[PDB]
Amino acid sequence: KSKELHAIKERYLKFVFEWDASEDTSIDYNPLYKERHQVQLLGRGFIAGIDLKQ
Amino acid sequence: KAHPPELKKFMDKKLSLKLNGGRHVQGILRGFDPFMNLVIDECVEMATSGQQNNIGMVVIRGNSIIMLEALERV
Amino acid sequence: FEPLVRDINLQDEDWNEFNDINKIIIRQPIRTEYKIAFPYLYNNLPHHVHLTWYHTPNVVFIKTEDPDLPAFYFDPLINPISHREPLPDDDEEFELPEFVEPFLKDTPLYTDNTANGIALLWAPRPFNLRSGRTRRALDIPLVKNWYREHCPAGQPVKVRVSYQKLLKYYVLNALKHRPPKAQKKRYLFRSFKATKFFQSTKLDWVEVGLQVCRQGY
Amino acid sequence: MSIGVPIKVLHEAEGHIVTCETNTGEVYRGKLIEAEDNMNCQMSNITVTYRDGRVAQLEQVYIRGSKIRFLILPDMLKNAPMLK
Amino acid sequence: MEQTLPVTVYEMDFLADLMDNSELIRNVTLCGHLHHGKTCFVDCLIEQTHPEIRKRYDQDLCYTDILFTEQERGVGIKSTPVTVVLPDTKGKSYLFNIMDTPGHVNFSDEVTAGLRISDGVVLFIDAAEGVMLNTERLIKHAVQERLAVTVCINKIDRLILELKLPPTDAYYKLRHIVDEVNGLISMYSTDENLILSPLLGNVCFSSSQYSICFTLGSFAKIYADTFGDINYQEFAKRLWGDIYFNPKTRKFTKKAPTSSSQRSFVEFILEPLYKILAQVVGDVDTSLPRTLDELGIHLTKEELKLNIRPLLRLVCKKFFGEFTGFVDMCVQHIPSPKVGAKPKIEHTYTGGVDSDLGEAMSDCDPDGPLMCHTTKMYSTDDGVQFHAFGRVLSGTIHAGQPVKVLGENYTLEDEEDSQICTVGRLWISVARYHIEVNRVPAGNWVLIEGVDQPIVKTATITEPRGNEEAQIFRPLKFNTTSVIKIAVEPVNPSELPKMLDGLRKVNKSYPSLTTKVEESGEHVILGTGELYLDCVMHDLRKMYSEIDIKVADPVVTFCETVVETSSLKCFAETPNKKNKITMIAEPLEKGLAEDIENEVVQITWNRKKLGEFFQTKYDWDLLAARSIWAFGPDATGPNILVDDTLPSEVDKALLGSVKDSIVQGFQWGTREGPLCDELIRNVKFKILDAVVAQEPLHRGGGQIIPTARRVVYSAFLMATPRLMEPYYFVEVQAPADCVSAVYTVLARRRGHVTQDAPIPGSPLYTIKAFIPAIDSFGFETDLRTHTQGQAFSLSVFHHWQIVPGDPLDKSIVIRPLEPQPAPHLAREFMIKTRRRKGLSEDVSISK
Amino acid sequence: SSKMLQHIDYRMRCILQDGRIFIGTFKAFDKHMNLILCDCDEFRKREEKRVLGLVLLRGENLVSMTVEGPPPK
Ligand SMILES: Nc1nc2c(ncn2[C@@H]2O[C@H](COP(=O)(O)OP(=O)(O)OP(=O)(O)O)[C@@H](O)[C@H]2O)c(=O)[nH]1
Repeated sequence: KSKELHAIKERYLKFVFEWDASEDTSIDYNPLYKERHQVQLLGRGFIAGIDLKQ
Repeated sequence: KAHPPELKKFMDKKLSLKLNGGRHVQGILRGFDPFMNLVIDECVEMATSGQQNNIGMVVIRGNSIIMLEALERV
Repeated sequence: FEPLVRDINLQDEDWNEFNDINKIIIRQPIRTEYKIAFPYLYNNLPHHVHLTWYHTPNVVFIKTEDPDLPAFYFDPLINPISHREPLPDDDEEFELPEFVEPFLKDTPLYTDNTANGIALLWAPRPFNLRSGRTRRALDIPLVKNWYREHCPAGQPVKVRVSYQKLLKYYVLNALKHRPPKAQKKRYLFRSFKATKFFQSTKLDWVEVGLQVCRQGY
Repeated sequence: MSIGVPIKVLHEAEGHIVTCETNTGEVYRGKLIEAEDNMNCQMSNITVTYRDGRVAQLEQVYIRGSKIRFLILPDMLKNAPMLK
Repeated sequence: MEQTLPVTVYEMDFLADLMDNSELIRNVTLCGHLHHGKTCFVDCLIEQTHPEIRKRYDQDLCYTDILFTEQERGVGIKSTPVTVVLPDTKGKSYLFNIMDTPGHVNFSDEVTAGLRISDGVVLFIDAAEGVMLNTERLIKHAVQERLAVTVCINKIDRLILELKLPPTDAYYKLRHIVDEVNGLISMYSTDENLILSPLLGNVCFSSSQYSICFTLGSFAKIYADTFGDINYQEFAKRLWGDIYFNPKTRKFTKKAPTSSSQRSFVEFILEPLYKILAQVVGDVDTSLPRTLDELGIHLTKEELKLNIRPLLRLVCKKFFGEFTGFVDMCVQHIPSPKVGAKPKIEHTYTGGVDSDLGEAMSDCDPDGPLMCHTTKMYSTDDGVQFHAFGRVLSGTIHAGQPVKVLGENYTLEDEEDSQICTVGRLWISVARYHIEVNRVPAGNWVLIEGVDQPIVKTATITEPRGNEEAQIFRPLKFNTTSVIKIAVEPVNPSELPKMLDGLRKVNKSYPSLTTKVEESGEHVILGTGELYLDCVMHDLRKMYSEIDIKVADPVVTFCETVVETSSLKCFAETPNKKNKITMIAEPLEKGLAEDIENEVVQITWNRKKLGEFFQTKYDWDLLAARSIWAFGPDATGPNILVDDTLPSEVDKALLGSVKDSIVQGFQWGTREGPLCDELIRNVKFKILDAVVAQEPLHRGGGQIIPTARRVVYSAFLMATPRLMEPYYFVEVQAPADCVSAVYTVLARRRGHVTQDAPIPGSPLYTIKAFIPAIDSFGFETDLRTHTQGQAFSLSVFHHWQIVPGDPLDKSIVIRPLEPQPAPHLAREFMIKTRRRKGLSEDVSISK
Repeated sequence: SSKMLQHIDYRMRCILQDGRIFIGTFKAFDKHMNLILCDCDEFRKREEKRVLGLVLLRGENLVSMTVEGPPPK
C-alpha cells in the first residue's frame, strides 16, 4: 500500500570479488511479483540440478 | 469398375428418349443399371407416324439409347 | 544495464496540459513489465524495441510414468469426455470387397519403443535430434539453461545477484555479437608440420603437461 | 496408368460451353454440367441442330457416352495443367 | 501477365481464364480462434501450388504474416488475401480466393472485413483445445452475416503425439467438438440447413504441420486408388458415427458385431493414421521401411536421414498428397459468387435486392454495370499510397478506366461525397507477390490503385456517366465496440500536421479505428485492447509518420444513465418565452436497451408492430407503445423518447409541428450527455406537456432545438445520474494447479469469476470471468507472470455496468495520485474525465 | 505405347468413319484412343474448312491418322 503509492509518485513525478548486494533486483512490492506460482509440470516434470526427492 | 451413370437427378422425371433407328420414346424414369438400361413408367411410343401409343411398364437396352432429355424441370 | 543514451528523465518533463497528473485515473500502477510487453503503447519515444514473442500454444504433453501401460492410454490427468447422423440403412446394398482391409492391419498400434519415441519430440536440443555435427567440448555450456530460468525465490541475495549478473553477460554477448569475418583458411600447426623443425608423436596428456610446464619455466 | 488424359480434360470442361455431335448427326451446344469416366455427358441449355439444319432449344440433356462421335471443348482448356 | 512471378503447378493463363467463369470461383475466408492453425494452411497450400516456395525445415514460412510485427509477434494482425488455383478430388480445378484472417480477439474487425467480401467461412478449430471464445464469436458473426459455414478440425496430431489418447477417445473428442459447433450454430440460427457433420462433407480433419488434410471422401478415395473395386462416395457414407464393420459379412451395420468391435471411423481412418505416426516417430530405424513399403511410399536414402518432424511431414505428404478434401468441402458447401450473389445483395446493399440495380448485381453478370465494393486498404511499404481491396459484384473493372467512388455518407440526394478518380493498375492479390492484370470480371477480388484518395474505410466504385441510381453498400457492422481510449500529441508542436496525416493513414489502415479530436484540442484513438493499440501506435510512429509522438495513459469511454424517475418534472422554454416543453426521465426496463441496439426493434416499423411488440414484451399500453418518437442518439440508440401529452391538454396536430425538432434535440442531447460529455444509455424520456407557439416564425430551427437539448439535460439530472463502465469478458486457459493463481490475480482488479470448468479431453481448465475494462490494463501480463506463462487470457468487451459511486457528490475529496476506494469511484471517473475534456471542474445542477 | 507419344504436338489429320477429315494439333490420347486435338479444323467433301478448336473425339469413329505438319513454335 505505502510502497504502492510511493512507486506511483516516483513514476509520475578496491578489488570487489563478490557482487554488491545493492545491485539486486526483484525487491518488489506487488505480492503477485514476489510469491510467483511455481510450475508443477503436471507433477511429472522437475527442475534441473536440485535433488529429485526434495 | 462399371460405375452407374448419374441419372438420380432424372429420377421420377418425365423424359423423352430417342433411339438408334430414328425412334423416340417418352415416359417417366424409375431406375437404371451401370449399363444404363432404362425402365420407364407410363411409356408412350409416338412413332414417326405421329400417333401416340401408350404401353406402361417397359425396360430398354442401353446399347440403343442415344440421348436422354428431362421434359419436366429438374 | 547502464543507460544506453543520455536523454530526458522522469524528473525533466515539466507539467503540460498533456501529462497533467490531475487528468490521470490511477487504478493499478503501470509496471515496467507492462511497458516491455507493449513497448509502443505504455512508452514514449520507443527506440531499439525488439517486439517480444507472443503466446505459444500450450503443449499438453502427458509425461509417461510406467512402461507397462499402453503407449496410447487415457491418462487420469486428462479431463474425461462426457458421452452425449444421416447414416445409410443396414439393408442398403453396399459390401466391402473381399480383399479390402484397413491399410496397416497387421502392424501393431504401438511398439515397445513408441512411448519413448514420442517423448523425444519434446526433449530439449540436442535430444530432439537424430543426427548432427559434433561440437567442441568447450563450446557446450552445461548450465547456460540453468541461469536463464527465473530467479529462485528463497535463495540468499548472493545467489540471485549471481543469476542476474550471469544474465547480463549473456544478453551482452547475444547483443554485441558480430558476424565471423570472411577469410582464407590458414592453419598454424599445419604450417609448423610442413617445416623440418617439428615432428609428430602420440603421448599421454600428463606427460605433455609436464613438458609444457618445464618449457614455460 | 488407369484413367486417360482426355477423360480428365472432359472432366475439366464441366461448367463451360460445349458442342456435342452424336452418331445421328445431331449437334448439341450447351453448358456441360457433369461428365463421367465414360463420355456420358449431362449438359444443359442446348441449341440443337439436326441433320437437316433445324434448330431447337432444350434445357436439359443427358447423352450416352457410347454415342458421341467427337466433343469440341473451349479453347481455354488448352491451358489446363493436365495438358502440359 | 508480363510480371516475373514464382513458377506454379498451374499456369497463370489458366488462372486468368478461370476468373471469367464465375461458377469455378470460391470466395472463402479462413477464421478461427487465435493460433488455431489458419496460416500454415495457406502455405500448406501455397507449397502444393508452388514447387520452389517451400517451408524451412526448422522454421515455418508463414508467407501471409508478411508484416514485420506479424513476423516477430507470430500473431496474425492483418488479413492477407490469397488467390490460387486448387485441383479437386476428381481432378477439376477451381479458382480460390482465400482470406486469411487473424485469430486474436482484438482484431475481429479484420475478420468482419473479410466476411463482407466472402461467400463462405472455413472455421478452424484446434483438436486439443476445442471450441474457444473466438470460435463461438466467429460462428455467431458468420451465421449472422448469412455465410455458409464449414469446419476444419485442425491439429489432429495433438490427439496422437501430445495427448496420446486411444483412437476411440480421439473419436469421442472429435465428435464432441463437432457437436459443440452444431449446438452453437443452432443457437445463433433458426433454419436447420447448416448441420455440420463429416458425413455431409462439412467437416474436414487436418494437421497443417504434417501436411495432413482429409475428409471422409478423400480417405475413401485413397482406399479406392489402392483397391480399385470400391466406390468411394458410398464408402464415405459409412465412415462416421455408430456404424460398425462386420468383416465376416463384409457389410457395415448399425450394431457392433459381438464385442470389442470398433466404429468404422476408428477402424478405417483413425487407426491407420495412429499407426503411421507411431511407426515414423518410434520405429524409424527398425520397422519404418516395411510399413512404407506396405503403403506404397518409397523414400530415398538421404530422405530417410531427416529429423523426425520433417520425416513425418514428408511421409504424410506422400501418403495423402494434395489437399483435395478441403477443396471438395468448399466446392460442395460454399456457394459460387453467381449463386451467393443474391444473399450478399439482400444483406449488404442499401437498395435492397428488389432495386433495379440490385437485380443486375444479383445476376453477377460481368457485362453489366460496374459495382465494386472495397473493405480493406493495404499500404505499400513506403507508406505513402494505399491500394483498395474488394470484390467486383457486377460489371468489369479495367486498368486506366475512370471510376466514380462513393463514400459512406453518399446518398441519392446528397451526392457530394462521391468523387471521380482514375484507376491506375489492377493486381490479382496473392499473399506476397502481386500479379498485375488488365481487367477483372465480376465475382473476383482485385487490388485497385488510384481510388485510395477519397475513401477512409469502405467504398463503392461505380462508373461515371451511368448508374445514376447507384447507392452504397452498408458500412461494416463490427463484433465489438472500441472502448480503450488513448490520447496522442507530437513531441515537437511544430510537426503537428505530420501527426495528423499519420492519424489519417492509420484510420485508413485499421477498419475499426476511430480517431477523433475532442473539444480541448486533444486527439483521441479508440481501440479494442492493448495489443490493438500497441500495433496501431507502432504503425503510427514508424510506418506513416516519422515523428515522435507522446502517448497518454490508457483510459476507457464511459456512459451515463439514471436509476430512478426525475423528482420534479423539468421544464424549459425558448428565448421567445413562448414555446415550453416539460419532460421527465426514467430508467428503461431490464434488457430493452440490448433489444434496441441489436435491431430487434426498429423505428422503421409501422406504429402497429412497434406497439404490439412493446405491449407483449414489456407491459406497455397501446397509448405509450405507439407513442415512441425516436430511438436514442442514433437510429438504434439505447434511449427512447415518448410523448405523454394528452390529446385534450395539447392539440396533437400542433405537436406534430415540433415533434421533428424535439426528436433532433433529444438525439443531440443523448449524443453529448451533461455529466462528462459521454453517451447516455438505458434512459427513457417522457414528454409531459409541450406548449407550442402557434406562430411558425417563433418555433422551428435554432430556437426549439436548444430548448429540447436543455430540457433533456435537466430532466436527466433530476433522476440520480450514474456513470457506466465497460465490462470485459475474460476467458483464461490454464492447468488445474494454476486455477487458484488465476483467482488470486483476478481478485485484485475488481474481477468477478463466473465459472471455471475442465476442457474435455484436455488437461487444462477454462476460467471465464468479468473484469472492468479500466481495471484490466496489464491483467494479461499479471496473469502470465504470476503463473510463469502457464496461463493465457483473451479479453473482449461484453456489457456496460454502473460504477459503484455517485458522480454528483461534492463531499468526496480525491487526492491526485492515489487509487480510490470503490464507494466513490464514480466521482473521480467523472471529474477527471471532465478535466481531460477541458470542461468546467463540476456540473451546475439546475432546471 | 511410345508409337504415339512420338507423334504428340504434331499437326495431325485423322480420318473418320463417315469420311470426315480432322486436321489439328495432336495433344493427347488414351487406351480407348480418344484424341485431344487443339486448334483443329475439319475438312469435308465440296472443299470447305470449318474451324472448330479443341476436339475430344471418341475412339469409336476414329479410323486413320497421318502427320501433315511439323510441330509449331
Ligand atoms: N501441433 C501442431 N501445431 C501446429 C499445427 N499447425 C500449426 N501449428 C503451430 O501452431 C501455431 C499456430 O500458428 P499459425 O498457424 O500461424 O496461427 P493462426 O492459426 O494463423 O492464428 P493467428 O496467430 O491469429 O494468425 C504455430 O506455432 C504453428 O507452427 C498442427 O497441425 N499441429
